Amino acid sequence: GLVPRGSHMQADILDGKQKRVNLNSKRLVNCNQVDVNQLVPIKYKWAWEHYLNGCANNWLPTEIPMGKDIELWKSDRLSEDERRVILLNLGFFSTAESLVGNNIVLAIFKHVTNPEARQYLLRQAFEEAVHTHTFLYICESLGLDEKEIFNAYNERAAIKAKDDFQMEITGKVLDPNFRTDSVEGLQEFVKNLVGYYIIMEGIFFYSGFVMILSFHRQNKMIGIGEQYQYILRDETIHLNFGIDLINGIKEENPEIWTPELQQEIVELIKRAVDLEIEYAQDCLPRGILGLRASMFIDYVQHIADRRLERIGLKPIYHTKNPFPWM
Amino acid sequence: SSGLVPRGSHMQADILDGKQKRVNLNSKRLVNCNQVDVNQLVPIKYKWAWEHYLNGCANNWLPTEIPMGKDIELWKSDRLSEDERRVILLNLGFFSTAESLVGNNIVLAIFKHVTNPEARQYLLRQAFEEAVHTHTFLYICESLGLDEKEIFNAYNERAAIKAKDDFQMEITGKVLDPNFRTDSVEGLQEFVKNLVGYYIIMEGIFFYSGFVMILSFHRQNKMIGIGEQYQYILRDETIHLNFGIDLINGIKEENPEIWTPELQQEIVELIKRAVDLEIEYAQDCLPRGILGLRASMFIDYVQHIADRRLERIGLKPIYHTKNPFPWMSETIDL
Ligand SMILES: [Fe+3]
Ligand SMILES: [Fe+3]
Ligand SMILES: [Mn+2]
Ligand SMILES: [Mn+2]
Repeated sequence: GLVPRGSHMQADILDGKQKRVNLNSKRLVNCNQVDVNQLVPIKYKWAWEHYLNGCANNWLPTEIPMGKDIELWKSDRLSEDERRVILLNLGFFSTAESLVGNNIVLAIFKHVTNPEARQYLLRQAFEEAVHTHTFLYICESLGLDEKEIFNAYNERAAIKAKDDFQMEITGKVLDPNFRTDSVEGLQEFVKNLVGYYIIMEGIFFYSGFVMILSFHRQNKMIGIGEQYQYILRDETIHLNFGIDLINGIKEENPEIWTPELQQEIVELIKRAVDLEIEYAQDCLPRGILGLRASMFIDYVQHIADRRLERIGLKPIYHTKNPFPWM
Repeated sequence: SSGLVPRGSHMQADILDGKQKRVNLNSKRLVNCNQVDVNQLVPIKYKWAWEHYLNGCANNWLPTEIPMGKDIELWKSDRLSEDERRVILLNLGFFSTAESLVGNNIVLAIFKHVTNPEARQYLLRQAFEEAVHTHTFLYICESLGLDEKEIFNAYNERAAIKAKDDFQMEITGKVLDPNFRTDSVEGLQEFVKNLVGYYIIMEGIFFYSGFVMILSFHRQNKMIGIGEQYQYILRDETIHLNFGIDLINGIKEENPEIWTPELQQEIVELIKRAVDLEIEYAQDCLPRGILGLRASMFIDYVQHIADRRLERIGLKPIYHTKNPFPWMSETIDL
């Protein structure tokens, strides 16, 4: 344990060593006693681990060949019903990624007063930018009208309904006067986390994944499928991180987790399930090979139950998973 | 993709007025853009921002990919002098928190006000890159068995480092006020001063004496693991600087009324002060010479790069010094 002479930096500000961070004073929220700019010592090892795992998942949409997809798309082989599924899913995802990434930067990051958790957030937000690039790349490859696809959430009622709900559940977190140092403020902040991690990423996105990955399984639009596989790998970590963050904030601030807040979260999850079912019905008015809307009634309920359990809430639907392969 | 558009390949609107929200390319602006929907990436207007984003994405690296065995062997040996160790430690000290300062300013100050989705795409890449740089300094500390708390706290313990970061805080301005807005001449000028403080001064000047000293070791075959990590950080920082210059010049072009003789002078004076603090930091790092490095060389170098930064944002060079380190403009193959 011996090191050469001169391997330490000498301080010349004599009071400065007091600013070294005490690991145990670190908190996920409302932490202003210690220096948020120093990463070390890392307290939340789960956050750092998610960061490292995310970094190991580097990919770019432009690495994925689209030749076979373009050839299929331009042919007469796809039914109009199949094209409808693809188009509605591209319309929803094209802007939803932006909504998620903007909320991380503009709502979440300020109030997560912890450097290792913020490291992960920076990785997550970049990953949402990659997902956006994906949708641009798909549109350009297939020769879709990119404005028509990206504007879908303003033109298609079942998509608009999901993102209008998302706006509601975002709450007042963007307001200049919003703070998390009240019980009510921190409850609102947690509802925003549930809205984006549990509902948007954890329910809305997983349902679109099934539709697209169902094509991939049939050897149709395999390039889009492969991109969605990479997106799913990322979203798995986004969800695990968000659940950890929610559970961590609960643990450190047990006064927020009232029966009232719990019921409010349950009610928002129910509303999200109903919207996602409506969206699946809009995607599948008749149903295509391997996919019918009735399967989504079961699937959306099933995943909602899994998300509820992860944040300490009772399952409510008790439906089986009709897509075991997911 | 040049084949016929097939029947049924359009998605039908069931909200008839919704088409009005498709974004007109000519309505997009870098700041104060409330006329169009910021959540839609397309159509891309600022091709330069998108190019920076694609270039950054092509530069993926991780500090953990760079072997540290030879550096550990050298650090543990008597073949590195006390003065050489001081250069390494002060630079690690400064960089370890500077990356977090830059990244936090991107997210908390810049992103809100850059009202354009392609520029925001680049910002998210840049902020992630700053996290990679932070990881790099943790990895170096752990690799060499340095006291991580000592290194990351350097900016509170060393006067020449604190002086730089205190200046940085000042030049951040009032942009963090949650009621700060860029929708006035004064507001937009303050925002542009923040961009100058972070892109031109922090990233474009304060990082450079450090890059020279560390890359000088790498050229001598000393601490080549740290050197390689600094080469990757340099490649990133070059793109960060180019983007910030492009953004400052684009904001000026779109809002020429902000670029007054008074603002121009204020910017020059900020850059002059940054030069003085950076020269003082180089003197702190180098009380005595090491091979190919002396504190006095940094007077010329820091002034030379400050002139180059000034020119790029349309201001006249003021120092006219030559570059003592012309190898720094040598294409590195990574
Ligand atoms: Fe996500
Ligand atoms: Fe940078
Ligand atoms: Mn995503
Ligand atoms: Mn950096």
